[PDB]
Amino acid sequence: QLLEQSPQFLSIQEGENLTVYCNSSSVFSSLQWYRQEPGEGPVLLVTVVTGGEVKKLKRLTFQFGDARKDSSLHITAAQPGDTGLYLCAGAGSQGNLIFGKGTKLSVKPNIQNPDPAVYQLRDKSVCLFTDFDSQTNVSQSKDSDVYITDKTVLDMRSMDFKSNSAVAWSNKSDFACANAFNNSIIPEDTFFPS
Amino acid sequence: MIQRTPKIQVYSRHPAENGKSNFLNCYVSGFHPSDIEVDLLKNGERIEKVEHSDLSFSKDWSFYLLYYTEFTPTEKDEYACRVNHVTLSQPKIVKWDR
Amino acid sequence: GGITQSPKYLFRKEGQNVTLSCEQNLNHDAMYWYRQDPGQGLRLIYYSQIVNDFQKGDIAEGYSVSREKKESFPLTVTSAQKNPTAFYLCASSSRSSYEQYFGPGTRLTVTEDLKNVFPPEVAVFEPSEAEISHTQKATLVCLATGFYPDHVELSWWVNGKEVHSGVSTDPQPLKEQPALNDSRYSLSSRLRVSATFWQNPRNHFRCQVQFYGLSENDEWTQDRAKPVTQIVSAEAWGRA
Amino acid sequence: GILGLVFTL
Amino acid sequence: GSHSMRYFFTSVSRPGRGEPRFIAVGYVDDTQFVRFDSDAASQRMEPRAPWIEQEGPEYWDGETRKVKAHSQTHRVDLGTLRGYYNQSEAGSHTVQRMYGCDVGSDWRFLRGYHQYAYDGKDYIALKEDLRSWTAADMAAQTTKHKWEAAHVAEQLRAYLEGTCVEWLRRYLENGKETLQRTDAPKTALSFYPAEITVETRPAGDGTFQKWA
Repeated sequence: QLLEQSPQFLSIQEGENLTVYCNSSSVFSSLQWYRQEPGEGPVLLVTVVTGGEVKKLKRLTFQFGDARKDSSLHITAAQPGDTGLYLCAGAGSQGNLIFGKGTKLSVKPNIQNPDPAVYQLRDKSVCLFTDFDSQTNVSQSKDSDVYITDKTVLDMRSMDFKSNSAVAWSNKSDFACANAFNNSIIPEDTFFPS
Repeated sequence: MIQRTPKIQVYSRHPAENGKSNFLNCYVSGFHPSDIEVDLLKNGERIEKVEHSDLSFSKDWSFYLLYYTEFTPTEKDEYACRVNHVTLSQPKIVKWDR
Repeated sequence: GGITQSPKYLFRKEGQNVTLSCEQNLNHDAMYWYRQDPGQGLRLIYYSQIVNDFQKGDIAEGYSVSREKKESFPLTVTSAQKNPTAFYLCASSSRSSYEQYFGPGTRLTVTEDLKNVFPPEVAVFEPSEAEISHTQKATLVCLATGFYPDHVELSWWVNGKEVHSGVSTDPQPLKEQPALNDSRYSLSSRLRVSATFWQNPRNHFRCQVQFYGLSENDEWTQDRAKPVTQIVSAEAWGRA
Repeated sequence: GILGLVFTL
Repeated sequence: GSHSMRYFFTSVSRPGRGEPRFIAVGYVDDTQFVRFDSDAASQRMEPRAPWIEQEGPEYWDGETRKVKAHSQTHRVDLGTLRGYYNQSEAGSHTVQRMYGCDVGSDWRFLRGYHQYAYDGKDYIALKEDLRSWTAADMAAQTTKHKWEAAHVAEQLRAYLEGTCVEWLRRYLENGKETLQRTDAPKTALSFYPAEITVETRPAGDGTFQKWA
């Protein structure tokens, strides 16, 4: 028994409707869907038993195929709180669940006012690349002594404002902001203070 | 709690021919519970190398067993089967008849 | 009812035998042990469909299980397990093959030597003047560095209250020596507040990092402070 | 062969 | 012609602290082929037919692992059933289970079985539709509700209609000279299979006997 999950990765935008697949050549008597946040226990979303059956939980719609060899996971109006690994599992003949390798879903925020900028913060100093659009990717560092983080989404819910940012720093005293995000595809309207 | 008393059949593997080699069979079946005691008797006395089948059961959940021993029939010698179950207060002896 | 796995973080020097606890009061007949490597799926270790019976999963070498009671299913990580550092997950189901309910998980980190254990050094970085004037927003940057293992929980605290809005901790730490196998870690978090909030000197922003390290029982022979489970903090007050 | 699956009544 | 593969399990509790008995027997028609006994040193599923001896160690390893799981399941069942019926620990009790499949002349799935009996009385049974259950009494309604909610019939249908039939087909081909054999009553003596139209008795040579 084998479960193949497609796609392996999906990076969509907040608001978009998406579908993830889970297929086999063998019939499964029952199927399960899970969602897992890194370093946390997987949360069971549903159990499907009848072919053709459609179930709804929160913003999710599950569908068990007619022959019971496949299932889909539809998310309507995706929120950044749908981020995570989605796992399908099915009834194993030997007393266990058969697991698929998963779909890593990243729901990116809609940055309405993209204002890319590189700033310098004091304590030892750090370089902050913030306000860039959800399409810009932060590239990893070229030197061992230079550390660069990956993009993280920030939510100021009272002001209904969201932002992406990376943090870069080095041990070197001669290290500067203009030459900090060299590996990254920095946007043109990027602000730099003298 | 439904108990059932055993049906007993004492018979030979092939049609018995005096002096020839055969097998003396005692087929106990239709009984409940499982615990049963079967002895093959040669002139009242026990037979030493009595063997038996694996405990299985029929559709109605009643158990069956075949107890068999290799023997030379011959006239005059009387063969019988001693059977004990919980549905009997004294073991019953069923006689072999050609 | 529920499924529990204690503790959340486990720490051991290579060569030591370790028992991972799994308990459930859900009246579930079947229990399972999986391991997961970062950015990876679940891998079945061992499983039990019923009390007094167990059976090997797909990765059973160097592990051992017991099922004496319906409620517990202990996993032993033996010295024969080649790659023992993983996230370990336990689950139970009413009967085997049915829907499983997962425990919270245990992060086990196995070290070459205990002298590789270091607590984090926590530092708060005050907002950039140009950010304040350019956007009218103020981002505080926290930087936990040089910790081993990556058994940390960072939190932001404003005026003694834990904040989640305007916060963003990195999902994963970062190696300081990528070539070194037991390389120390670094982790950043950001807290973005309104420029008036940062400007207010009545405001106090603190960055707490709980570290899980050496236990009471462990032998420390080094000159530096025994790197035990502890909290390291860094703060900053509002400036005009 | 027998079932690879077991369940209590 | 029509063939069948059946599995028969008996489990008997012993007064007080005495561990219970467990007998597992397997048949293809009227020929037993495997056994597992609790009161045996081997503690292994054992062949009882020549044609099954040709199977590898992996087969015997699995069949032993799967029976020790069934045995532990029925041991728990004895303890559960005592409670369901509010019975004592001194009186001896019996749990019986049967499962299997019948195939037609085309060696294709005909019908499936999966039923239990407690103390010689029917307890619970999978119906011919293989979707629903027959609960004899109020004690067996606790079982039916557990098996319904946990979708057991669907998994059992899968094994009976498929796996079970595939094994029956493998045994029939392997046991060609034994199982596909048709005898030949003498006028009714030394005939095989047992079905004929005193109770039909085994001769002990593989064939059966009947009296008018």
